[PDB]
Amino acid sequence: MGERGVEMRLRIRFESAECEVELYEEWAPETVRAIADALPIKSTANRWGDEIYFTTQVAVEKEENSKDVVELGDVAYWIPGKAICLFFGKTPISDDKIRPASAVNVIGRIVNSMEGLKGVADGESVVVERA
Repeated sequence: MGERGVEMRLRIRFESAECEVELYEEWAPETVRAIADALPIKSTANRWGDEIYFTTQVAVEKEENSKDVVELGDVAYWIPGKAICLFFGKTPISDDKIRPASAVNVIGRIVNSMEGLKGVADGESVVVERA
């Protein structure tokens, strides 16, 4: 009941795909509180080149962490916009590498799943829930 820290995993299912992701305080225990606060909730998924970002109505913004580079397989939350986004390929600016944004936090990565959600259908439901 709150006797740890590096063990905060959430669930994110899709009408045509499913995947799990964990999280580490590297971003900030304070912000992590909002994500956990936004358990089972309805959200609309927006399709984008090997990228997916949906709003959950949770407005959590602060100046900290905000990274812009990451390796294939890791997951991150879009700070400027309070929107979460998966990573399994290109992004708004593929070119030679993968640029998810200019200031997004690393909310962990996809381990027990390795699903290819990136192949989601244009516009589909989304329900965020912490396990």
